[PDB]
Amino acid sequence: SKVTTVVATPGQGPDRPQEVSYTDTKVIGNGSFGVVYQAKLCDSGELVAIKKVLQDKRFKNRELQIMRKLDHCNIVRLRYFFYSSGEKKDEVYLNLVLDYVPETVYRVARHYSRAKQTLPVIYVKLYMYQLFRSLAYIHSFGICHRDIKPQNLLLDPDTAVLKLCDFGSAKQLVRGEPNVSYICSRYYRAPELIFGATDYTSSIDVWSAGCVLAELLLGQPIFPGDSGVDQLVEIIKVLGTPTREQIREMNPNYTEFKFPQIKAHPWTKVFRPRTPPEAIALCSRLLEYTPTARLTPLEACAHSFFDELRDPNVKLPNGRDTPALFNFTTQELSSNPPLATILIPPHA
Amino acid sequence: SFRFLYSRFC
Ligand SMILES: [Cl-]
Repeated sequence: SKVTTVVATPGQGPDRPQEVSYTDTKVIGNGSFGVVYQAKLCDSGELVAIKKVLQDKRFKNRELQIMRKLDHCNIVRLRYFFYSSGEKKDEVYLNLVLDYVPETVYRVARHYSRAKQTLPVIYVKLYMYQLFRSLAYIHSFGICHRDIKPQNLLLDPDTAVLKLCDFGSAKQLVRGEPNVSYICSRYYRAPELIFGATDYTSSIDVWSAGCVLAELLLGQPIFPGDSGVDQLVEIIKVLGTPTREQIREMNPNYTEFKFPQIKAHPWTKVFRPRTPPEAIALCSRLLEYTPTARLTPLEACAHSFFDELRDPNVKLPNGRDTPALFNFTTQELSSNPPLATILIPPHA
Repeated sequence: SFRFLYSRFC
C-alpha cells in the first residue's frame, strides 16, 4: 500500500504547485536518464507514466516548454512535472508525468507482421490520419517533432485512439537558424538528414510519416539498413537516383557526389498487388526527394485515402464507432483553413 | 525494439 506524495506543477493548469499522490509504481520501460515508471494517481485512479530527463542549469528544458503548450486529442498529455534526484549522483532530474497509454502502433504492426497477416486497412487509415492531425497541430506552432517512428505512436487498441509522444527531440524550427542533423531514428530519417543538412524544415516529419505508412502496408520497414549508405541504397532502389536539382534541394554540398545509378522501381510494384491504390498514391506524395514537394500534414488529412473516415456510417471492425476525427481548431487549421470543407464533413 | 517492456500482443 505504498503511497508517495510530491509537490508538482500541473502540466497545463495554472502555474501553481500542488500536492500529488501516487501509488502502485512499476517499471514499464527505460529511457536515456533512468527507467520509466507507471503509477496510479490516488486522486482519480488514473494511470500515468513518469519519465526522467536531464535539467540543464543554463536553459529551460525544451521538451517541457513544448509540452506545456500542447493540447490535442492525438498528443500525449502532460499531467504534472517535478524535479528530483536520480540515477547519476549529484544530478537533478526533471520528471514528466504523462497520461499512460498501454500500447503503440509498433506493437500492433509487429503482432500482425509476425503472424504474416496484413494490418486491416481501416486501421492504417485511422492511425495515419490521427498521426497527420497531430503533425498539423504541432507544425502550426513551428514545432517539428524530429523523431517520428511507430514506437512514438501510442495507441489504445480498443478505441483506436492514437497519441503522439516523445518530444525529447522536438524543436521550433526558425528559417535561417541552423539545426543539428543527427536527430531522427534509423529507418525513418529523411534523405536531407542522411546527407547531414542543417537547414531542413518540418517536412522531415512528413517523410518519417510516409515511412510509417509504407511499413504498415508492407509489414516491414521500407528503407532498412544499419548505415546511411545502406538506407540510401534502399531509398534509391525505390525512388531512383536523385537528380542534381533534387540533391540541391536536400543538401547542396552533396550535388556532385557519385551515387548508385538506378532507375526508380514503379510504386505499384513496391507493395503487394492488393494494396489499395489510394494508399500507394498517398505514399508516393510523402516519400519525395524534394522536401517542398511532400504533402503538408493538413493536405495529407484531406487525401482521398482517408475518405472512408469521413463516411457518416463508418464503424470500427469491433463494432465501436470511430474516435474523434473532426474537432479541428482554428490553430490546427491555420496552415490552410479552407481544407476544412473536405476535413469537416456535413454530418459534423 | 519496443517502447514498453509489456504488451497484450505478447
Ligand atoms: Cl513499441
